[PDB]
Amino acid sequence: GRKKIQIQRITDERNRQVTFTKRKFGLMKKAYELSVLCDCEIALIIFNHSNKLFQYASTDMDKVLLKYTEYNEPHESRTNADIIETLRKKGF
Amino acid sequence: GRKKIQIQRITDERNRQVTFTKRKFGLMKKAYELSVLCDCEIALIIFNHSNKLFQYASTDMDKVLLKYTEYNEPHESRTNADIIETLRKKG
Amino acid sequence: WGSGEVKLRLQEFLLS
DNA sequence: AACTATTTATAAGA
DNA sequence: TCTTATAAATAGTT
Repeated sequence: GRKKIQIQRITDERNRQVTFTKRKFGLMKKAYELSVLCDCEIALIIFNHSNKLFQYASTDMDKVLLKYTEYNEPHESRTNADIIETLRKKGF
Repeated sequence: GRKKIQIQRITDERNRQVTFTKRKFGLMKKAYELSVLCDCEIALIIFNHSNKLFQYASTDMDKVLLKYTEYNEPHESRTNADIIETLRKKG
Repeated sequence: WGSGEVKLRLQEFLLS
């Protein structure tokens, strides 16, 4: 971007909405690429700060949610804290 | 990257797994940033080619799924085909 | 995912 | 596992 | 909305 920003809450209502819209699309674009390159089925659910709902699924949201509910094994499961942990460990 | 690639299925099992791991993390990192910058709650569910499950949620997957079920109003809903269409338009 | 009451709530929403 | 040159994403401007 | 200067992610090689 024209200037580097720190990862922290945006206070200006207007900047927040603008950044939300652009980054949401950027997230969905990256999901699209992953699903095609690597043959994945992906669903994304986003609630904004007012709790409005936006959703993406590579093909069909219902099917992925149904598969999620059926899944029995333990699996990789991450939160913000896992991501932050990974970044403290990475050098790049 | 060193080269532009076409967005099409990677057949080399090894290249696929390397790409999968790096891009999955890239997706979760961008989710993390969006959730903090714009004060929102995000969940991501991924089934790989072997049907193994990977999941991310900014705070709590249960709560997002519970909230999802309670939503009834119409909302933005996109698929790969919408994204492809958008990219046609962007040029 | 495996078991639960959330699993139940999600399944029903999807099925109705 | 690493590095790095390049492609891609995006912050601030129009 | 676009655009473009810059920052961030990633392909290909090691």
